[PDB]
Amino acid sequence: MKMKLAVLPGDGIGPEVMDAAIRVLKTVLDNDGHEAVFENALIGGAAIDEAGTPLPEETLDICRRSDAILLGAVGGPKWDHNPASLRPEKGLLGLRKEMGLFANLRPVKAYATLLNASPLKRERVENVDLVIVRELTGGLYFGRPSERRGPGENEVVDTLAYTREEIERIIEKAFQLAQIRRKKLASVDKANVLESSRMWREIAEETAKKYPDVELSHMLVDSTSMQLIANPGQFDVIVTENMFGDILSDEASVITGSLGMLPSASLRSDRFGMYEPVHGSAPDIAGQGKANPLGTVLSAALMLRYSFGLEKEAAAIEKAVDDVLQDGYCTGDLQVANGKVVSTIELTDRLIEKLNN
Amino acid sequence: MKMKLAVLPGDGIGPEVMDAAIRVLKTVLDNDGHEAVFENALIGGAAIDEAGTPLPEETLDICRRSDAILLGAVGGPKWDHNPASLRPEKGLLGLRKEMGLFANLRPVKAYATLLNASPLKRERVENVDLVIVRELTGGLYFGRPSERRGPGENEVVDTLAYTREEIERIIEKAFQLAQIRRKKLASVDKANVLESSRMWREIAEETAKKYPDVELSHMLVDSTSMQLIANPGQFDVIVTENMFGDILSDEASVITGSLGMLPSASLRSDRFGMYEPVHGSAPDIAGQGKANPLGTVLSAALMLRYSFGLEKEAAAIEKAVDDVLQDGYCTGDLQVANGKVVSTIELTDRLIEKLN
Repeated sequence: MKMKLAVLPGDGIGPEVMDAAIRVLKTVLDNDGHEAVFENALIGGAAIDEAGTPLPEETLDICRRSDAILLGAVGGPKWDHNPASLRPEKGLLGLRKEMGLFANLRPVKAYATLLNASPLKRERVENVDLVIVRELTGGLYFGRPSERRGPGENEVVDTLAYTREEIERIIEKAFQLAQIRRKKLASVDKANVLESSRMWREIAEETAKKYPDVELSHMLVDSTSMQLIANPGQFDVIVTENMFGDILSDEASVITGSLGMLPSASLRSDRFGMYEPVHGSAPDIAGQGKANPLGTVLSAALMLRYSFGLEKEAAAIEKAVDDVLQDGYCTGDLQVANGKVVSTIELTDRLIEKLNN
Repeated sequence: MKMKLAVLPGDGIGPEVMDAAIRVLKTVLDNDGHEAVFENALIGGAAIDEAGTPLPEETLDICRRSDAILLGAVGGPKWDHNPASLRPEKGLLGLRKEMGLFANLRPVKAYATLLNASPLKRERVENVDLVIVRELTGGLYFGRPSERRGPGENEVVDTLAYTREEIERIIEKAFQLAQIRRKKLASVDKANVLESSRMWREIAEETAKKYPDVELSHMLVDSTSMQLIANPGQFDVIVTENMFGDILSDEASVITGSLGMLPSASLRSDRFGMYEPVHGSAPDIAGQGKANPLGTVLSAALMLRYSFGLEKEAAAIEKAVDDVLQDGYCTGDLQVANGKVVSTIELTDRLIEKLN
């Protein structure tokens, strides 16, 4: 019913696409009597310019108080001469850690008027409607030791380190997700070699008993690789570790041709999450009105669903987006069927129109 | 010239496909006085029966005295239910370990007749012609600690370990291969996070100096992932560590729609090498004259190219293969343009028939 959304526009096209999203968001909620509050906070270069830090204290306070957090994008050449800790990106990663977000969702859906842009033949990419869940916290990435020895640096090592809990929490959220979707989950691992994988597969099996309605299937990372190309239509929800997830996520991006309008979510154990578009800030297109708001809008859609259970409301936005693209409208970047180019503002106005239909 | 070759047909359709390779090989070699000395041996399940072990010491001696080793495939229902030590696969692993083969070279190229079947839109997959060189010896696959640490074993770890030499050799090999190809090497890693990758790139950069005529590029595994889909034609020779190469290899397998006629090869620091088709044993198919010999036949050509340097000879084989596929011929597994299914012996006959 009531919801306090933390809004963090950011840099570049960030604000543009955010306004577009908020508009769509507002209408949808209005149509069902929902009351929402939007507190705007700074992050990235903006925050740096106004508070010296890419992630000011006020912003954290707002986020902690909020039911969820909507983000645009951060980045720009103005801050590229600063040390890593004093750059846009840092504020983003910081915010993610402070909120304790471990799950990262990267949905990938096939849009009919976009199949011509798909690197694959229509027959395959057609029907693709999956979501990849990635472990953000642990993995081969943060695992120590990572060093050289020898002497003379003759030997080097990296460590894949996971705690039973880190694996439990993610596989749990994965199940809960597949449960509100087509109830099909694919635990991808390398259980044939990695011990961490063996632990993962065990826990997958265990958690399964708790969600008997969800079909658990086990796949080895390398097979999934081929399958994302020759049969991505089979996947509903895919759960996987950090390193493997990173890879698969990127692979799945290109398959539909919808890259550029891809949303994402970084969830945790409860109904809180940070939703933002995959695309960057693209400071070059700043102000010119070519900023593509579709990604951010679809993000707001994910928010409503995953953080508020507002399915009906979420589907509205998803349909609008689909229909408008079905009509051939885009801001210029997407290669929609029969090119009908409009501006950031218009494409938005269109989405709203379709909503009050 | 003369060339002693170990022939390990293996089991299943192994001996069927291995035949074709031998026939074709002879047809080609007898073009300019080439003494092809073949010496058959046992391995995998076959060996298990007539020797008790998946890898008979006799086979090793055979191998150790051969210029290169051709192989069919190993595996079967019969031996799959016995202990791990008496499983046919270990014979292969062992032999590879005994010969010290570290680099796994697995080529992927487009074949016009199969273009309709590719998962990628014609324009993308067309013209593809790359080779992925994967490191086999080290990495996260062979590295301890790899256990569940307490309390209550509620912690687990795996180790990615590499030695300066394991890396140096794989990269030098890669460079050398690029030099005989289009002179373009793509070193793939995760050098922004993995210290092993950081070291890998360093070494890759240093080796580049010794091969100034080869264009080196560094790509992150993940980018390389989407590139194999979006623009696979940009690659020539890709090189990377175990884990990464295992994945990428599999990814690139389907892109051209030729998985089933794809050959592989395991090499080491010298001209010696082991060549085998990527396909399994396929027991249920055994004897029915429907096994695809192309995969093994291509492996034979790779052998002539990488072990003996007989480029013109390898070229002829690959041409012959294309032409047969050009005429819409296969055994049923492939989906050629105007498809015509014939038997294994038949295709082979055509291959030879085209081979002259």
